[PDB]
Amino acid sequence: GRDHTSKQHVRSGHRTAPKSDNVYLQLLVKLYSFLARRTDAPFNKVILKSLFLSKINRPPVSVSRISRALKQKGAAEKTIVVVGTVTDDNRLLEFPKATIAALRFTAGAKDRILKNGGEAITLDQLALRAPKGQNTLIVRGPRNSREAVRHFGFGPHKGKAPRILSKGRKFERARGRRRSRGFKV
Amino acid sequence: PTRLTKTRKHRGNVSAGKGRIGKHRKHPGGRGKAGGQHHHRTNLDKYHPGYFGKVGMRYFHKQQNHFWRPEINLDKLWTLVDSEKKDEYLSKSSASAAPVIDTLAHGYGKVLGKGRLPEVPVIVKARFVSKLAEEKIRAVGGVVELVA
Amino acid sequence: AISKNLPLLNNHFRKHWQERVRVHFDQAGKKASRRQSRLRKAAKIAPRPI
Amino acid sequence: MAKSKNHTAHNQTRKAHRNGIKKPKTYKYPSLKGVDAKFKRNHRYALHGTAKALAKA
RNA sequence: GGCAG
RNA sequence: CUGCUACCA
RNA sequence: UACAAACCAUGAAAGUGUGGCCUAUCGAUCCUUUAGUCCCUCGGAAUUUGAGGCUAGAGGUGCCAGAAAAGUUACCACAGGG
RNA sequence: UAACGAGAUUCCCACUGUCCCUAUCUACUAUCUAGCGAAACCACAGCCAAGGGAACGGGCUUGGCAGAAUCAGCGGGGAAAG
RNA sequence: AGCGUGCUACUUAUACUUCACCGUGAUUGCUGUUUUGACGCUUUCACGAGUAGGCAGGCGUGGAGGUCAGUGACGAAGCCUUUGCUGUAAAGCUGGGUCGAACGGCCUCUAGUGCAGAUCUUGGUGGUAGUAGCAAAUAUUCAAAUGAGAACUUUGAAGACUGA
RNA sequence: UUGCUUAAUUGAACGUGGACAAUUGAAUGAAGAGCUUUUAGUGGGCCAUUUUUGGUAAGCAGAACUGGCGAUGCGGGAUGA
RNA sequence: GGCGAAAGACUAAUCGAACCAUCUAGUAGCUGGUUCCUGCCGAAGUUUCCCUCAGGAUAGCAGAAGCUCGUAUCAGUUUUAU
RNA sequence: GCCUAGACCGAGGACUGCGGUUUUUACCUAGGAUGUUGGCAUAAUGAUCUUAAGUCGCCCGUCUUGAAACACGGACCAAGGAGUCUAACGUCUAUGCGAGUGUUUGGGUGUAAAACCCGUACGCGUAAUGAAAGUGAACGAAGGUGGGGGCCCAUUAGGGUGCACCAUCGACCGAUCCUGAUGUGUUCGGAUGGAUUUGAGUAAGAGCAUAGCUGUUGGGACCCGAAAGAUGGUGAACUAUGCCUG
RNA sequence: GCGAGAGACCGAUAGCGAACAAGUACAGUGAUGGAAAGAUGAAAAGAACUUUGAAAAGAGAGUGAAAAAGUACGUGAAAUUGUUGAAAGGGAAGGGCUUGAGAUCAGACUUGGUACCGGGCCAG
Ligand SMILES: [Mg+2]
Ligand SMILES: [Mg+2]
Ligand SMILES: [Mg+2]
Ligand SMILES: [Mg+2]
Ligand SMILES: [Mg+2]
Ligand SMILES: [Mg+2]
Ligand SMILES: [Mg+2]
Ligand SMILES: [Mg+2]
Ligand SMILES: [Mg+2]
Ligand SMILES: [Mg+2]
Ligand SMILES: [Mg+2]
Ligand SMILES: [Mg+2]
Ligand SMILES: [Mg+2]
Ligand SMILES: [Mg+2]
Ligand SMILES: [Mg+2]
Ligand SMILES: [Mg+2]
Ligand SMILES: [Mg+2]
Ligand SMILES: [Mg+2]
Ligand SMILES: [Mg+2]
Ligand SMILES: [Mg+2]
Ligand SMILES: [Mg+2]
Ligand SMILES: [Mg+2]
Ligand SMILES: [Mg+2]
Ligand SMILES: [Mg+2]
Ligand SMILES: [Mg+2]
Ligand SMILES: [Mg+2]
Ligand SMILES: [Mg+2]
Ligand SMILES: [Mg+2]
Ligand SMILES: [Mg+2]
Ligand SMILES: [Mg+2]
Ligand SMILES: [Mg+2]
Ligand SMILES: [Mg+2]
Ligand SMILES: [Mg+2]
Ligand SMILES: [Mg+2]
Ligand SMILES: [Mg+2]
Ligand SMILES: [Mg+2]
Ligand SMILES: [Mg+2]
Ligand SMILES: [Mg+2]
Ligand SMILES: [Mg+2]
Ligand SMILES: [Mg+2]
Ligand SMILES: [Mg+2]
Ligand SMILES: [Mg+2]
Ligand SMILES: [Mg+2]
Ligand SMILES: [Mg+2]
Ligand SMILES: [Mg+2]
Ligand SMILES: [Mg+2]
Ligand SMILES: [Mg+2]
Ligand SMILES: [Mg+2]
Ligand SMILES: [Mg+2]
Ligand SMILES: [Mg+2]
Ligand SMILES: [Mg+2]
Ligand SMILES: [Mg+2]
Ligand SMILES: [Mg+2]
Ligand SMILES: [Mg+2]
Ligand SMILES: [Mg+2]
Ligand SMILES: [Mg+2]
Ligand SMILES: [Mg+2]
Ligand SMILES: [Mg+2]
Ligand SMILES: [Mg+2]
Ligand SMILES: [Mg+2]
Ligand SMILES: [Mg+2]
Ligand SMILES: [Mg+2]
Ligand SMILES: [Mg+2]
Ligand SMILES: [Mg+2]
Ligand SMILES: [Mg+2]
Ligand SMILES: [Mg+2]
Ligand SMILES: [Mg+2]
Ligand SMILES: [Mg+2]
Ligand SMILES: [Mg+2]
Ligand SMILES: [Mg+2]
Ligand SMILES: [Mg+2]
Ligand SMILES: [Mg+2]
Ligand SMILES: [Mg+2]
Ligand SMILES: [Mg+2]
Ligand SMILES: [Mg+2]
Ligand SMILES: [Mg+2]
Ligand SMILES: [Mg+2]
Ligand SMILES: [Mg+2]
Ligand SMILES: [Mg+2]
Ligand SMILES: [Mg+2]
Ligand SMILES: [Mg+2]
Ligand SMILES: [Mg+2]
Ligand SMILES: [Mg+2]
Ligand SMILES: [Mg+2]
Ligand SMILES: [Mg+2]
Repeated sequence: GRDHTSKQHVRSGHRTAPKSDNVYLQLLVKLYSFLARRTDAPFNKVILKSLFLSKINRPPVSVSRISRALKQKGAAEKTIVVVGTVTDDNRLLEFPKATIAALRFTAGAKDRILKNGGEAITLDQLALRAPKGQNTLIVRGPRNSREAVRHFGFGPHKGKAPRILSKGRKFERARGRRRSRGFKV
Repeated sequence: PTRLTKTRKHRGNVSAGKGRIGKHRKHPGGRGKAGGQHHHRTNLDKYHPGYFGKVGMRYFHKQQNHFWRPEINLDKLWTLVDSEKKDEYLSKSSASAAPVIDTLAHGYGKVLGKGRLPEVPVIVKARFVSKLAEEKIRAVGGVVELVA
Repeated sequence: AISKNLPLLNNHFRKHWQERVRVHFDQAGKKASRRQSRLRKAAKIAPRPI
Repeated sequence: MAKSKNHTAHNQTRKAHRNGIKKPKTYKYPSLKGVDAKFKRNHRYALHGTAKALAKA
C-alpha cells in the first residue's frame, strides 16, 4: 500500500488535440506539431495549443482590435496572428496596411484588409514567411464579453445577471431587489 | 440518438443512477413552482430575487406600436449611406453638398450619440435625437432635420 | 420542484393538450394542391388575369 | 418514534480538507471599499493631479 | 370597530 | 360598561 | 459597530450625544392606512373630483422565514412502518 | 309483580363413565389390493450441542457423529401453511 | 502443552524487496529516411480497494443510407453438441448433426435495443404423488342371454327397501 | 499631487528618481499552481481509544477530537461490520 | 336513494352508501422492481430554511469539461519571534 | 579479503553507452542466456471435460447502522417486461455565417411529402435605465497603476511593446438626492457643478442558427400499486317493507 | 363515410379486442364484460394391398425431394420425462484453486533445403 499525497491517474485537464474532425484543421495541427517539436520558438507552441481551443475560447477578433494592436509603438509592420475568425468593424474610420494571418476571415474583414493594401493569409502561409513566428503579434478576442458569462457566479450582492426569459417591471424586480418590498440583495 | 444516452449504460445496474436510498419518486417537493415561499425559498431568494410582489403601475391595453423607436448611434450612422458612394461622399462632402441620411426610412426612431463621426458634414433626418448626438453632428458641420 | 440557477419557465401544459396537437404533415401536399387550384383557376379564365 | 441524531461535527474537517482550506489571494492594491469617505474623496483629487503632473513631465 | 342604555 | 351588529393584512 | 453629509443639544472648552453602560426585549409578499415628493399615469385632447404609481412608517403573522380551520369511530378503509 | 322465557345465576332430590379409572363391543374409516386420481406448499434444502451472529441456525465455527431403499403412526421443530 | 520472565530458531498475508505481463497517468524522441498508419510508432517512471454516483472505451439486438459486382437449395436462418480457436470480458469465429430460404462483414443512421427477481404478464411443466382420497341415504346374491371382454347391460329366480 | 489634515513649510495616502541581486534573508516537502462552468448521489448512520453529560446501569440516550465500519476483500483474534 | 317490530340490518354470495361504464394510465413525500462488459475517478448521513421531523431547497462532499500559466509560491508539519 | 552449497528467473533483439584489460581501431564478466549433449515427433508436451483427493467456499436480490438470517420476493422454464417522446429552457461541444443571423408561414420549381431556388416581414442580437413621464453611453492614444503569454532589441540578466485575463483607481449613460445660468405662457426651463447612493449598463461589438450528451419544468412522464371523489346509467329473480289475488 | 397511394411502423404473447365461421365462443337478471385460435407438401400424391388385433392401432408395403413433412403435420429450444451408455454417492448437492486418473482435442522434420546440412519440442 501507498499513502498517496495526490489523486492517482489524473488526466492533465488540457486539450491535446482539437475536438474538431475538420481534416484541414488537423493538417494545421500537423504543421505546428512539427514546428513546436523542432523550432524552439515559443510562438509555435502557443499556436499549436491555440489550435486545440474550442469556439468560445477563440472569440472573434474585430478589425478594430487589429487596428489598435498595430497602433502600439513599433508594431505597425508586425504580422497580426489571430487563431480564429477576424470580423469586420463598420465603426472604424480608417484601417492601415497590414499583414494578418487568421483561421478565417469574414467577407467584410477580408475586403477591408485587401482594400487598404494589406494581406489576409492563412496560418500555413504564416509558417513559411515566419517559421519561428518572427515579427508577429498574437491578438485574442474578449472572452468575458460573452453573454453566458453575465450569469456566472450569481448570488446575493454579486451584481450578475439573473437567468430570466422575459424582461420588464413584472419580472424579478420586487422583493429582494428593493427596500420598499422587504430587502434588497 | 438513444444509443448515445446513459440509459443504455445503466442497463444491468439496479437503480438506473437514481440511488438506493433516494428512490426516484413521483414529485418530492411538489410540482412546478410549489413551495416558493416555504421550502424553495432558499432557491428563489438566491437565484431569483425580486420574484414575489408588485412594482409599478399597471397599463391596461398597452399597444407596443406606440413605443416603437429603434436606436442608431453615431458610430453606426454612416452605414446608412450608400456603400458604393461612401468614399466619394467622405471626400467630396462640404457645406454646399452633404449626404442626406434618412434614419426613419432605414427603420430608426432616435439617433443616439455614442461614438465618433467622420469630420464630414452630413444632413441627418430623424424623428428624435439626443442632445449629445445633435451636438456631435453639428460639430462636424452637419445638421439634424426633425421629421415625423 | 425548483432547483439550480435556471430560468423560471411558463410551460402551459396542464390541460388535455395532447388532444389538440396539430402536426402539419400535409404541408407539402397542401402546397401542391394549392398550386393545382391556382393553375386551374388561371386556365379557366385565361387570358384574363387572376 | 422519530428521535434521531441531533447534531454532529464528525467528518466535517475531512470534507473541509478535501479541497480546502484555501487561503485568500493577496493583491498589490486592496479595494478601498469601507475606507473613510472624506479620505477617499480627497485621494481622488490627489491621484488626478499626480497623473497630470507625470503626464506633463 | 359601530350603535345604544 | 351590558346587549346587538361587523370582520381579506 | 465605525464613518460620510446635514441640522441641533450641552459644556469655559477639548469633547460628547444617531435612545436606554454592554450581552434579550421581536415580524415578509398581497392588502389597508398615514407621511413625503405635490412629482409620474388614467394611453383620442383637456379641466376638476376620483383612482393608480414612486419613497418612508404603521396595522401581523408567538407554529415567531409568517396556512384561514372542531370532534368521534368499539362500523371502518388505504399506503406504509419493526 | 302472578304468568311466561332455547335469557343470566345459586342450592336440593333423582340420575348417571363428567370423574375415581378405565375396560369391552358394533358399523364406517384408516389399512392392503384393482381401477381412478387432485390440492396446499416449494430460495436451496433437511441429524444434534455449544459459540458467535440482526442478541433463539439446516447451512457458518468447534465438537458429537455419520451406511442403501423404506411402511404405519405422530404432532417437538421447520420462529410450518393460510 | 499452566502462570511470570529471558533467549534462540522457526512458520506464514492480496503487506515489503527483485523480476515478468495487463492497464491507467505522466514522460523521451520520430518529416532532405515520412516510409501507403502521426487518432501512429517509440523511451522512461510511477501507480491499480470500492457501495451510491460520474465519465470513458467497447460487446450484442430490430430496422435505414452506402459498400463488399459479400454468403446461400452443391444448403441461408434457426437449433443440439467435452470439434475446437480468439478476447480480461460483454462476445466473435469454427468442426459434426438437424434443417429448408434467405442472410451477413465493414462505414454510417436510427430505436418499442440486452432480464433472475417486480406476491411481474401470458403460456407451458414439475416435486408433492400413484399420495389425500373415491366411507351419508339398510343390500345384495345365483343362473341364463348378449358380447372380444360382464360386480355394474338384459331376462329369470330370490333377498330387501320406499311404505299413500 | 490634494478640495483631506496641521499653527506650519506639519502629516495622510498615492507617486517620479536612486541604492541594496541570487544565502532575496528559517526547516522539510511539493505527480505544479491558479481559475471557471456544470451536474450526480447524499442529507436514517453506526463503532473503537481518549475527553465528556443524563442514568443504578444498559449491546441505553446525548456531545468533542481523531481513526474506522458503512463502501472492504486479505493474515490473525476458533467463530464475529 | 329505498326499505328497516332497529342489527347499520337488508337492497341478486356485493352494504357505515349496491352494481356497470367512463373521467382514469386519478394522486401517492410510501412499498416493490428497474435488463450488457471492462477501464478510470469516487461520496453522504453534516449547515441553514421549510405544517419541516419517512420529504425538499441550500451549502458541503463527488465526477466531467476544461481554461490561464510553468516552479511562479503552495502545505491537516516543524523551528524562531510575538 | 578468500573459499564454498542451493533455489527462482532469462525481459530485450544489428550497431550506438559507461567502464575494464590493453599484448590491439582489439578483447571483456562492461546498456537483460548462451554453449554442448541426449531423447522425442504413431509421441515426451499443453488445454479442456468428468471424477477423486487436500484446502477453502452460508442464498441470491432488497431495504438497512447492521442479512446466511427465526426480515421480505423467489417451485421450474420459455416468450414479453420498466428514464420514453414532446413544448420551453441552462451549461458544454461541433458546424455555418458573422454586426449580423435564421431558405422550408408562404412563393418558385420538381425525376413530386424528397432534392433545388426566392424574398418581404418577423424573431433574436446590435442600448441601457427608470414605476413612469422620459432620458440615453470617448477629457485622454477608449484612461492611469501593478502583473501578464507572445513578439522586438539584447548578450546571464536587462530594456521596449504588451492581446486575453486578474487586482485596483478613475471617466461616460440611466435612476436617486443637492446646486440652480442666460431665459420665461412666472412657472416653466435646467446650463453649470456635486453626492459613504443605485442599474441585469458604456468603455473598438458577438451573436444567430442547426445538431449532440447531460441537467430542468409541464405533461400518463422510469414501470406497477390506493383508501377515495365525480358523471351517466343497470338492478327488488336474493332480500326488506306495503298492496292485489290465490 | 367513400375511394386511393404510401411508410427507417408491428410481425401472430407483436400489430386493432379481432390476420382465422371476432365483437365470435362464453359469462352476467341487467347495464355490460369478452377470449383463445395463422404455417404438411410444388402437388393429397392424405398411405392401395398383406398381416396381427374385438377395435383403436401396430408391423410390412406404398407416395413423396424429404414421412428426421402423416393432418396429434415447416423448423421443433427449455422446463419436465423414458431408455441406453458413462460416472459418483456414510445426515443435501452445487463452487474456486491444485494435481492425479480416464476421455477429447492439438501440434514442425516446417510448404524444411541437398547420406548429409540445419531446424522444432522436452530434458541433462
Ligand atoms: Mg499497490
Ligand atoms: Mg409569473
Ligand atoms: Mg408593502
Ligand atoms: Mg443520476
Ligand atoms: Mg430501488
Ligand atoms: Mg430524492
Ligand atoms: Mg410555515
Ligand atoms: Mg439526521
Ligand atoms: Mg459644540
Ligand atoms: Mg457626532
Ligand atoms: Mg398602496
Ligand atoms: Mg381613454
Ligand atoms: Mg410592519
Ligand atoms: Mg412555523
Ligand atoms: Mg420558523
Ligand atoms: Mg372526519
Ligand atoms: Mg376508542
Ligand atoms: Mg427496532
Ligand atoms: Mg318467545
Ligand atoms: Mg427460509
Ligand atoms: Mg442446534
Ligand atoms: Mg446467543
Ligand atoms: Mg431455517
Ligand atoms: Mg462440522
Ligand atoms: Mg396428524
Ligand atoms: Mg409442528
Ligand atoms: Mg513461559
Ligand atoms: Mg509470498
Ligand atoms: Mg478501482
Ligand atoms: Mg456502481
Ligand atoms: Mg422495432
Ligand atoms: Mg452467389
Ligand atoms: Mg445451415
Ligand atoms: Mg420452402
Ligand atoms: Mg448490408
Ligand atoms: Mg423495452
Ligand atoms: Mg425470466
Ligand atoms: Mg436484477
Ligand atoms: Mg412469479
Ligand atoms: Mg402462472
Ligand atoms: Mg390410499
Ligand atoms: Mg370422506
Ligand atoms: Mg319397510
Ligand atoms: Mg439532486
Ligand atoms: Mg441536497
Ligand atoms: Mg432519507
Ligand atoms: Mg447504507
Ligand atoms: Mg478494512
Ligand atoms: Mg480471517
Ligand atoms: Mg475468542
Ligand atoms: Mg339500530
Ligand atoms: Mg352499533
Ligand atoms: Mg347480498
Ligand atoms: Mg344503507
Ligand atoms: Mg405510471
Ligand atoms: Mg391506478
Ligand atoms: Mg414522508
Ligand atoms: Mg481510488
Ligand atoms: Mg424506507
Ligand atoms: Mg529474450
Ligand atoms: Mg469451511
Ligand atoms: Mg426490501
Ligand atoms: Mg422496507
Ligand atoms: Mg432495523
Ligand atoms: Mg442479503
Ligand atoms: Mg436470526
Ligand atoms: Mg414476517
Ligand atoms: Mg416490506
Ligand atoms: Mg414465498
Ligand atoms: Mg426475454
Ligand atoms: Mg432582421
Ligand atoms: Mg424605455
Ligand atoms: Mg464592452
Ligand atoms: Mg373529496
Ligand atoms: Mg321477489
Ligand atoms: Mg393478437
Ligand atoms: Mg388479444
Ligand atoms: Mg406451426
Ligand atoms: Mg427435410
Ligand atoms: Mg419437415
Ligand atoms: Mg414437426
Ligand atoms: Mg431437456
Ligand atoms: Mg441415512
Ligand atoms: Mg482435473
Ligand atoms: Mg490429466
